[PDB]
Amino acid sequence: GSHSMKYFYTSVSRPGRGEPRFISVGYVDDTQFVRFDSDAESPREEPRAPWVEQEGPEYWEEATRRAKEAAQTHRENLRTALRYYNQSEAGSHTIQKMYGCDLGPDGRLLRGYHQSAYDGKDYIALNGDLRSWTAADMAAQNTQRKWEGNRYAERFRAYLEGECLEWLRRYLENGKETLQRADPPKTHVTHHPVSDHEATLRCWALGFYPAEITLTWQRDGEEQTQDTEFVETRPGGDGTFQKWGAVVVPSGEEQRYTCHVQHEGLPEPLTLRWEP
Amino acid sequence: IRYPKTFGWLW
Amino acid sequence: IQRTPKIQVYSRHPPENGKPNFLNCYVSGFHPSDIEVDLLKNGEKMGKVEHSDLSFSKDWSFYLLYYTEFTPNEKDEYACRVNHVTLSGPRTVKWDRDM
Repeated sequence: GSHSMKYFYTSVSRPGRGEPRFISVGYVDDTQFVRFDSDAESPREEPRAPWVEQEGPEYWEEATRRAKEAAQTHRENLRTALRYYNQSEAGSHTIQKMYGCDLGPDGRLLRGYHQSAYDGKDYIALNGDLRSWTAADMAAQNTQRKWEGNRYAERFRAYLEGECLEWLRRYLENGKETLQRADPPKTHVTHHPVSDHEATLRCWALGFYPAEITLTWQRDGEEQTQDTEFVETRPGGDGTFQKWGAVVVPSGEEQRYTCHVQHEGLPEPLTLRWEP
Repeated sequence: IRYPKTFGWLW
Repeated sequence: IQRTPKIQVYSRHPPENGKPNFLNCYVSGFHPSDIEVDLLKNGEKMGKVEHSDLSFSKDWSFYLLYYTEFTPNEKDEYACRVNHVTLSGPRTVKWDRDM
């Protein structure tokens, strides 16, 4: 139904080594499709998805142009930031920035994204109304003042309702095979005896897309949070995701526990139980 | 696609 | 600020002895981005280890995936070594085919 297209910029100043490192990635939902690395042997926009590979030279040249433009912008923003926080040029610093657009079922702009942080902490973000800004500290209020002064929110907004949505749509139409896909996770329960009185039950959900998924454990129908371990959703390295949830159970009560998996690729939620 | 810089977003 | 990285060493598919597979090391929630990751086989660095493009989460913490091709067995050990500014010395997480 709803889709999303986001961009991630990461700039890292490296004293005594020259220009800052600029790494940017483009995502359609949970699928990376483009990359720009300043430390690449030939810095340029590159395809990380088969469906974007069909784009002509113009796309890559323009994309590279905008990427490098952003690179320079962030490059000045680093120094300006140095002035703001009264910092030294001998120290390493980082500017991060994520911005995207959300296509709804009606084909209209559902939600907008444009947030930037400095050194791991919020710096300035675009509000839901896509018109006003929110600054985290006093230094960011200067940036907010400037952006208000030059009507930046308007430009980025025209971008959100324009090229962003259209190209997102185009991508979705090009790579429907994998982008409009909803693969259900291959799930199963495993047994791992801790001692002669304890054993760990692990619930596996593999090769599912998109990444969003819910794993829970229940003892006699009641959710278990005690002695439970849920690992962070991880990439399979092939365009899929993985995630397992383990419970520490006293021997003899294994058949009293059930796994519960909610995923988009599943018609109904799954209820699993150890099958020796 | 990427955001086209026309004026810029200097901090 | 600075955050300690999470290390998840795991295979792409359920491990089978003699059957080819993909060894993965997912390092997440770390800051700054400067970090070293190495896939080790029996204590020695592996021959061909590539990684995904640097990206971050909603809390601005970075995440990376270092991967290689390996064939699981019962004589060899696989591990993931990580050096970071928040880590006093390299951290090594052995690959457990139960996790």
